[PDB]
Amino acid sequence: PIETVPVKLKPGMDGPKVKQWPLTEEKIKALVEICTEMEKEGKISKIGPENPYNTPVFAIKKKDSTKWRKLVDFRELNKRTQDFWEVQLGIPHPAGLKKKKSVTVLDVGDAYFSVPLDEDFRKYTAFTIPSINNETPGIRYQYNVLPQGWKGSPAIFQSSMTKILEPFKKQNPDIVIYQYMDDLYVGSDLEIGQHRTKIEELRQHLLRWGPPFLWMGYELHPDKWTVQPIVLPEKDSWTVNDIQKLVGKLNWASQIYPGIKVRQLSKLLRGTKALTEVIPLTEEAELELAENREILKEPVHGVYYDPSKDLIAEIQKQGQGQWTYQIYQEPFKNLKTGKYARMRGAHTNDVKQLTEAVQKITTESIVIWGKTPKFKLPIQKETWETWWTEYWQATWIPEWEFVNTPPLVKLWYQ
Amino acid sequence: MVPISPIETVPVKLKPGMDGPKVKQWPLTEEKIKALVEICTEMEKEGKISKIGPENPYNTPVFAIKKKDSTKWRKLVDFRELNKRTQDFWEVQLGIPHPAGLPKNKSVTILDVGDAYFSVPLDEDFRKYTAFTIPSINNETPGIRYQYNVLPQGWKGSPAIFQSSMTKILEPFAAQNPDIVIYQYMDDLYVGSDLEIGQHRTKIEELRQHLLRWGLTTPDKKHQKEPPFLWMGYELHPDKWTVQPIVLPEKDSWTVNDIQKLVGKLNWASQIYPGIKVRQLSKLLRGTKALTEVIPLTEEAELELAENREILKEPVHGVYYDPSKDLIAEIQKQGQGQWTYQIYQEPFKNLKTGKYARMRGAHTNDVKQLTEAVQKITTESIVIWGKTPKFKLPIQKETWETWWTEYWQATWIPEWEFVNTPPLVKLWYQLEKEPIVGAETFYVDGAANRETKLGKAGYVTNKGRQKVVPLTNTTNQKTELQAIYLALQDSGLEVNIVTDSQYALGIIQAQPDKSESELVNQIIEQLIKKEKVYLAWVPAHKGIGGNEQVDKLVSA
Ligand SMILES: Cc1cc(/C=C/C#N)cc(C)c1Oc1nc(NC2CCN(Cc3ccc(S(C)(=O)=O)cc3)CC2)nc2ncccc12
Ligand SMILES: [Mg+2]
Repeated sequence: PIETVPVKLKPGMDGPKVKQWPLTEEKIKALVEICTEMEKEGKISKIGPENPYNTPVFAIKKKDSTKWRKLVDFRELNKRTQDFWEVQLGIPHPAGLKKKKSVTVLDVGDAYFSVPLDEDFRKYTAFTIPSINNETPGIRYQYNVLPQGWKGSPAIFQSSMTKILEPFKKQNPDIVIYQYMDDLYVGSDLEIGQHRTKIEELRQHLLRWGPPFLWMGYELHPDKWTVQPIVLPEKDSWTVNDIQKLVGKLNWASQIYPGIKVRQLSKLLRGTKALTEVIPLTEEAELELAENREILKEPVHGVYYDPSKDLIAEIQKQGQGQWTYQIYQEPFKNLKTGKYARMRGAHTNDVKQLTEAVQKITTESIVIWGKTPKFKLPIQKETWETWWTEYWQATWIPEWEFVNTPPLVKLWYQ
Repeated sequence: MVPISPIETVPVKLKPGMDGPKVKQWPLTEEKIKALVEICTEMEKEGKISKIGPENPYNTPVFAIKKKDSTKWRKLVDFRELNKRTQDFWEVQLGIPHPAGLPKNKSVTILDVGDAYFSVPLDEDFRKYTAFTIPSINNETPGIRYQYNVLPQGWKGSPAIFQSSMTKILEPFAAQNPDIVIYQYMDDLYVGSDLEIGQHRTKIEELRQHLLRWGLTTPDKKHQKEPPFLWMGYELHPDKWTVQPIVLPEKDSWTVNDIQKLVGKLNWASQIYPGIKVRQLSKLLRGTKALTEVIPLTEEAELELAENREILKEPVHGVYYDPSKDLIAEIQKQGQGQWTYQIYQEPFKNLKTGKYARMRGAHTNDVKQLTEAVQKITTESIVIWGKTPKFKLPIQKETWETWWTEYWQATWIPEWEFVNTPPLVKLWYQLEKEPIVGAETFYVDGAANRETKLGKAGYVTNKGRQKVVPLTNTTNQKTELQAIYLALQDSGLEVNIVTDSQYALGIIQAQPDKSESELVNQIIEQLIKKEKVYLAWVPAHKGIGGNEQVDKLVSA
């Protein structure tokens, strides 16, 4: 790694000037020790006041780990950085990664610190270790190598990455290998006993061809990812309220499915009746319920992924640690639906549960489509902005907006 | 000649595509010219400026100002044009420390660092752009042309580059003297410590010795500040701190400028004076722009101002931070969306106080506001102290548990415990999850003509009860809320209500206890009186019994 690839920003765009948010003393102390070591290793250098850019930074702890890790919010720099075209202009996402029965996620971000960064672009990676109570100026650094979390780091190390994996690819041709940012997604159809041992064969490859967090390995099983089709109740006695909610759910599904009819079920509601009164099903109503039930078995038609459009993810809080979600690009055309429950570590903390939910949905979006979705979060902005960094454990950060009006379709994804 | 190490220069560039300034020198009188010549001759001896030839094409105008305190002229080089063309810098003084976050430092010494204030070298490639011309006597001679060699007082990058350079100079001393506190303020260095008075001046002489490595003679500032320090609007005593005296004027003609300075003083005083409110006072400047317009004082504003004068009658003081003790924050509700809080470590002795006003919305509840206040205090505490405080909140543990487990949004407040300080935050109504057996079932609906603004609203029930009310100057959304209000008004203690209004559902499912809409407030008052209320939603115009009957009754 001698020469540096010339990179720049988008035409008519300046560097990132993002405010560093406050940090607790424990996280500041951790960032100081981490950056002191990175400075000795030449990875970062101090900068002067002639550098007006800034990118936020904070400290996290990955899943099942004790030592801190520096995480840099390169979201603004990434969207202002030029689009990268190598000798190949682009790789289509491997559709087989989501089809394998086991996918292990390996952090390979440590391999980036061996490739220098273009000296003209280093000023744009400026970040500040904040001080407490403005008592001292912030310790200002910039990067000298490829930084973790920058979109250009895998788009530059990709030439070197193809050669490190070339020996392992030839030995196992039925293994799908995909890279997103600092992570490496390795999928196969072999058993976990043969998978875990084979995964460690790649760990020593980075040790020989070139890490602290290389030991950890997050295991996924995309073959056992659940889908949430629309289901209708099966009862023997229906109250007025049961039928009202049923017709409501069917009317909502009629936007997604063609041919949903509620006429015969609406006939059962004969004027003003008590909500708790049992209404017997007629033959015309039972056949209408049966026809709608067969319609809901088939998937939605005209549902396609568009690489040019954004992926949108909405989340609903269902109570008792249960969260539902849908991924789409056009309304009422879900590409993926799911439900989460029994969130680890948070049974009295709503925000930690939502934070883990966002990370899991993002991971699924990377495995399936190779990019992250824009989240619509059921939480007030001030509460989420105060606490999400306390529970974050991924090396990437998606975008998000805030929903301030209660959705009515919540009771229908339940 | 004792060798002194040089101060590293900061590389400076103009903005991309722009050139240096080329402003014409204004005509100056014969006495101003002679003054500037003598001034610039002194500065040239000190190496601060240097004469230049005619090839330099840049120029900024220079002026001569005279003061009344001392009968002397002063040089002023207008760098407004150069600053517009100078790059942006990383300003390292955006914020100031809050006194409540400072630890007690027994001994403090003030040092004069003005010897370095006008001695930081400027980037050699940038001095071209700082050129200025002294006009000559009677314009019969080419004017004297100078350019700066050091940071010019007034240039865009002078504050940032100076503070950066001083910080780099001081860095090794502070690192090897952790028991020493240093704060930069213009041309004065404040060096404090918790050491005995003997060992303190020992390290001060060591700081003088370290600063001499760069040729910076730093004597003790003459006429050292008598306590308290008057700094950035505070009074810094060795053991206490407060804001500078806040006095409220007693006027009869109150203009909007008087209130802008009144709320400003009240906001500034609210960081130590507990219980300050500024709602009804700042409520009077909703859309005013004319700073000279007079506005009458409402009876709520006069009553609010009277409460503040009593609070500001006696001065109160705050204490300094002790890292060895816990950080505790306590909140109280004040009404009309106003909250006040105190942060302390020992009881009755506050580090600081504060307040929180509710965000401008249409519907709200106390639990949401208290939660917003908690996040504000949490963020402020991490700024000031670097940690989250323990919260004392006027809300029952059971009330909070019931709220967050049933609220549709994710929500969370950090470690907190209940403090029985009325008025307590309460849940004023809770809707049912399933329909109520034995309770009358009201099917409600409303409708209005968009052109004539005439509408109808009412209900039909399973017991035959009916009502339809004619309405004037109304909307579709308004008649939908009115229909629900009528159902609550004419029902017993328990009631099932069936509506098709997605709009009304969204309002009620937000669980407000107060609203800007008078109709919504009437609904809330009705909800509080009930024992059980189940609210059901159905799609409209779908042949649903009861819903379709009342739909035909309200559509005229
Ligand atoms: C040193 C300093 C001065 C000023 C303003 C001066 C003016 N104008 C402002 C700040 C922020 C500042 O910086 C820091 N200050 C402190 N502590 C404070 C707490 C007590 N105050 C009041 C006081 C005590 C004694 C006397 S005396 C004459 O000797 O009786 C007089 C006044 C001074 C030191 N700790 C710090 N820690 C870490 C980093 C910086 C610290
Ligand atoms: Mg209607």
